[PDB]
Amino acid sequence: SDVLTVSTVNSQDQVTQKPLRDSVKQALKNYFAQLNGQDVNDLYELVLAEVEQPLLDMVMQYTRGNQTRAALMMGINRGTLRKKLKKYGMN
Amino acid sequence: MFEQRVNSDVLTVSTVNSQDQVTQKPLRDSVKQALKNYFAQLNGQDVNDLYELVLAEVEQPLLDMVMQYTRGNQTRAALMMGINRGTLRKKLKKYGMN
DNA sequence: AAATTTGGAGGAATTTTCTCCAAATTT
DNA sequence: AAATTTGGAGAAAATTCCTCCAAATTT
Repeated sequence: SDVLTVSTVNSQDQVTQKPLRDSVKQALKNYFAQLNGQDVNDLYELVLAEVEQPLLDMVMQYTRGNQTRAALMMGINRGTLRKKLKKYGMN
Repeated sequence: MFEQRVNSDVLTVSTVNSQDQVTQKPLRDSVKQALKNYFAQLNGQDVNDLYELVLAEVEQPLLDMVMQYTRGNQTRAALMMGINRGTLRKKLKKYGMN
């Protein structure tokens, strides 16, 4: 039922999927824990960049550099894709 | 006195390595592996919503945590996320968290 | 009581999508 | 040679942000 999962291992060396949202959640819990009442300012751009970069990279790999197919897959505009690629210096 | 913390080591996840040691790896890698498994479990089908898929998959925990952190306070949450309060309410509604 | 938050307007600012085109590139 | 892709326009559609305001809630 969960299309986006990652692989985990337990103490008995058994491997098991878990939703990406669990990773995101753990990472954030850790983030909020490490800072002690320090102020957060741009958390959305932070995470969004942290997630957009490997996405673009993997979809660009899957379509062997074909931006149009990448854009079709992702469900965004070819221009938007171009913009995002520019943003993270992947061109 | 202050060691450089790279952007990729700001949001990290505990992992286990070939010497059974617990180490923090970037969230990037989690996203990368999830996507790699998604592609691998595709076997030639057409996709048209991958961005929305990932974005939902990532927005939901973010809103969950930021709402827990601010104790339900949408204004603080909006202020630390760096988005408008109306946008935040929109998103919260979208995922039934309002 | 005073300060802050909320829910929601109307409208401006920004972003994304759409429809082109011609040059470049792949097939 | 034919088909596809790329880069980039200008305009439409859509989303986000801004600026309020009275009621509701918290301090």
